[PDB]
Amino acid sequence: PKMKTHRGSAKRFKKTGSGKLKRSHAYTSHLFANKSQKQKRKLRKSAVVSAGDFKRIKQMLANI
Amino acid sequence: PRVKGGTVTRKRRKKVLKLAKGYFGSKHTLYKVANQQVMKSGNYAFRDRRQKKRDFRKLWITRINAAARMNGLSYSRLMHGLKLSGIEVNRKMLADLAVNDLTAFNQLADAAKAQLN
Amino acid sequence: PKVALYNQNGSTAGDIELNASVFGIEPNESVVFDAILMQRASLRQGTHKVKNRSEVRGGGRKPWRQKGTGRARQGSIRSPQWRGGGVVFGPTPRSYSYKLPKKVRRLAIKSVLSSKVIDNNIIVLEDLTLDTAKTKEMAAILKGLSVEKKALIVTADANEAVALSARNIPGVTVVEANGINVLDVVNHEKLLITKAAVEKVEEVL
Amino acid sequence: MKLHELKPSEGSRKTRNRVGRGIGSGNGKTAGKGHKGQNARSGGGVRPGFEGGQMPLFQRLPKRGFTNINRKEYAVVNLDKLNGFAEGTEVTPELLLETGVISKLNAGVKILGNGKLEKKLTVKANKFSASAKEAVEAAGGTAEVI
RNA sequence: AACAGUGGUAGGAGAGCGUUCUAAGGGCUGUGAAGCCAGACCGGAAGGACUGGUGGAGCGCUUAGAAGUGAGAAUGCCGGU
RNA sequence: UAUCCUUGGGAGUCAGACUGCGAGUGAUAAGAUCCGUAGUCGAAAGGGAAACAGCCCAGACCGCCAGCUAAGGUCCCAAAG
RNA sequence: GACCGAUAGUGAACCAGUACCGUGAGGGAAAGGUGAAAAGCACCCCGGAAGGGGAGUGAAAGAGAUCCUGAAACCGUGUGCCUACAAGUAGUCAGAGCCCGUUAACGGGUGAUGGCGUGCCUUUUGUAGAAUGAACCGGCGAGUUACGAUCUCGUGCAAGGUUAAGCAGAAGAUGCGGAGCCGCAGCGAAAGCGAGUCUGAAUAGGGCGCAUGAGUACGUGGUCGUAGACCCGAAACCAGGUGA
RNA sequence: GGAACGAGGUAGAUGAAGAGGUCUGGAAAGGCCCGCCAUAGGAGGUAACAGCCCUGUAGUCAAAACUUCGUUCUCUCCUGA
Repeated sequence: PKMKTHRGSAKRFKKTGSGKLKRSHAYTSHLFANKSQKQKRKLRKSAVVSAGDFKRIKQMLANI
Repeated sequence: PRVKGGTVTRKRRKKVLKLAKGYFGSKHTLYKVANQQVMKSGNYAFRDRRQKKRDFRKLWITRINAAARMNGLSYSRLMHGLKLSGIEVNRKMLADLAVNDLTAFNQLADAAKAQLN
Repeated sequence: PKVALYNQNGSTAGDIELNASVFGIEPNESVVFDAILMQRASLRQGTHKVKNRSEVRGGGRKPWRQKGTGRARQGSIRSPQWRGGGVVFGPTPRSYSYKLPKKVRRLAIKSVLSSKVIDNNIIVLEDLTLDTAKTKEMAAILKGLSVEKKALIVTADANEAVALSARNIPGVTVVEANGINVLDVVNHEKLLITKAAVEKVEEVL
Repeated sequence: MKLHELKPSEGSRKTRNRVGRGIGSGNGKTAGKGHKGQNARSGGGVRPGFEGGQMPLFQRLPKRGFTNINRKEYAVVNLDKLNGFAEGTEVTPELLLETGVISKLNAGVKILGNGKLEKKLTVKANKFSASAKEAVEAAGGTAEVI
């Protein structure tokens, strides 16, 4: 049996040329009056998965 | 393919039992109780190889001390005089003399006794 | 490679220059090793299987209640601890086959042929012709060629006379140019070819 | 080689690590699973992204975007691979597939200027880049389109 | 050669021993195979020989390969005592 | 004085104990409990502390019937005043 | 058949789904080997027989009806050394005496007496442990296989590597088969652009990328994933049946 | 529905070559020295390991009767631009 890809993480992440994983931030859904515009401009931007998490999950994304 | 393992186990265990001769009954007749004594005998043997060096030392020393007490000295005072002289032979030799050739022992003790003064 | 030629009689004649690309090349023994194991494995048959604790007959009931007895917990009389027992992992039918890449396998066969021409256990022999299909004639030929051991024989289009002969001999095998292996080559210690078959193998290689 | 002098290339082969086969091995009595716990059991473990009830990473993160049905992943040439061709010769995706330059045509062909040229060519493709076609006509070629 | 070092659980790494089978090559065996019992032999270890006895027909060695590959414990299973 | 950093593969661990020092809770009681800090044990044999995981001394490749010392000791058990 | 070889392998190599258990459905065993050939022990004795000792057959009777070998636990016979004022996880080291004489080497068996010394495994902060497990001997008995991913090592070819199914081919190797797959260019949610791209009003800055390039196929090994997935072990749940 | 023909299955037949000699041995398939057949060296058995001892193998042949397939013929039925 072929490995099954983890579909939620597939919907959330994207792969890079250097093998890193692009991601979005949290705290960016619905409750913004309790946050500074500084946070918000920082958080609409993208991010990158950390090493520990990457170690945890990368086997779930070999098939991208 | 399948593998039984008939001969190896028997051969190994018998080797152990041949090592375990002379032991009291079941400890030479039975494999595993013998194994756990043989092994124990190994630790005891290691220990005793190093206790010999500690025991014969004592024995030599007692002999030397007796001979020096009849010569009119103590072991400690003697060996101090000897190291002070240069007579660093060793205790095993001294004991062998004190048993066999006590005159030589007296020669040495007289040297040390003189050089203590 | 400018090796001698021989007749079916065993008499020498003018030599033959061979395709150095196929024969005049340095071998690669790691490659040959890999190919040999591959073929040696592919010839397996995989008819090895045993009975799991599920496949074995019976079991089912808890032979005795979990508690109250002085005996040990046991779930079935067919678990591996037991005399009858089901095997834990054991064998099971499969295939040991695998395939290499084409460049590698052709390099392998080229290499071993190069080695044969090096150590001079190779013989070219045009025009194998047998009025009969007999073995006495073949063995006489091999005697005339001083072939006292295993041997491989090659044709282009399956001389059935030569195949009917030469099989009753133990150490001898026969094949066409299309059916060449590395394993047969290695195993049979000496090689007999028709120059026709030479042109075939060297043009497909 | 010979069957009775075989040997592999060093480093190609290794012995497998058996476990539960004594303590001199260093893998006896536990097979390197250590002592008790959910990871030491038969079938023992957890699913990979699991974190012990902590809300795992992907769930705490949001989804983003979608996929188009009508996407085009054109096959890309980067304009240095063209120097392998002869001067003045036409070029087509068919020709590239023939040469093996392109192992797959995916909706068309695009050319890109990660290189340079020393050749004029009568190129025709599905789509071009600005730098690419300029480099072509600068070398003296042309920029036809399919 | 010199220098330095060499306690060790979990655990990581590396070197190997041994068992069954297969391929090839070279062998042993009714002038006595394997197996079994002795022995004061050899090797750093796993282990390996030699001699004698029993037994009365199959078995090692080398290089590789593949594994139902090594048991002292499961209130383990079976059998025997 | 040689270990430091990065990347990658593989793990195990998340019940800790005592002792000394500084603190808390406690009754300035607990071989208590909880923290910090250093050590030892754990995972470390050996000598002493009678015996005696955690104290004192000290770190085991192997052998030797050689010697110098540490802690602790020198009337006999038991080597040494 | 790089499948088993009588605890294995069909439960079952033998009169087995038998014996046996159960009201019943149902459960469910054990147990192979004389010898080349019966030539299977005429006859003599002991004995009521059985069972022996001779003789004889046979290569072999130490082969004699559980009939190839025949281990260990266990059971006994005889004897070289030791032992009835001694306490001892039962040994080790030292060591006298006595008895022997080897795979001939600072040899062997016993061992009065002295010294040191609280078993093995598990689990524990820590166990001689008055915590667990094992009566003993023997056998069997636990990290594997497929598929896929990833890392390392190796090999081959390299900006190119590779075939799958399938056809032919001895269940094979091989050839054909390039459909497909990975990589060579990425960025962006996407249109799309392109060694740049996205954001953005922005030729700004910043992120990701290139310039600082090597992958790919196969194999070994490690690890992971999905499958009973290191082995044994529940109480229990469901379906269908058997039983007043 | 029927015949004919061909092939095959359901019993089978044939089928080359050495007691070769000599040493052990209880007995040779074994050892040594020699020969032979092979479209047959596949297997099993025979007092121990057999190409040439037996049954057999390769190859070539074979069926009264019942069956399987195939070909042809009879037999049937036929219109479409």
